[PDB]
Amino acid sequence: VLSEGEWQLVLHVWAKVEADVAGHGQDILIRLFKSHPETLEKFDRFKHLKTEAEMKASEDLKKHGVTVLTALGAILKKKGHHEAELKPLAQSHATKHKIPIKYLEFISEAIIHVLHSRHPGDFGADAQGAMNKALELFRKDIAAKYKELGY
Repeated sequence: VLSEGEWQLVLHVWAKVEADVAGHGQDILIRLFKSHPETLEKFDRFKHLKTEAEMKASEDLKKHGVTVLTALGAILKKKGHHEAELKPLAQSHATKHKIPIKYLEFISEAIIHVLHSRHPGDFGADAQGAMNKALELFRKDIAAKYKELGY
């Protein structure tokens, strides 16, 4: 459970992200796909991309990055009260897309890295720790739903 102070740090940097959702989504997905190529293979839409330049030139990738970060921002703004948001997400990611929990850890790392690069003054160690806690809480709650579903 995050304290109110920790949530404030999370949502303060997130409000900076929402000034350029699409650019953040690109940076995050590209970092993820380069650092963990097994994640790219899960996307029929994107697995044809073979270079960073190709990834940066893909409008469809940019569109999906907006979808991902919009869903994540809606989760974070619930400050842990996100049960309704996680239900369809866990269902599709466990049973249709077949995404291991570990891959959620990978994208969490990419998120933290991009936020540190783009917002250093609002992403010192205090905010890094709080964002890590928020993304861990998300993963914990998704993992419990995965376990229910046998995945």
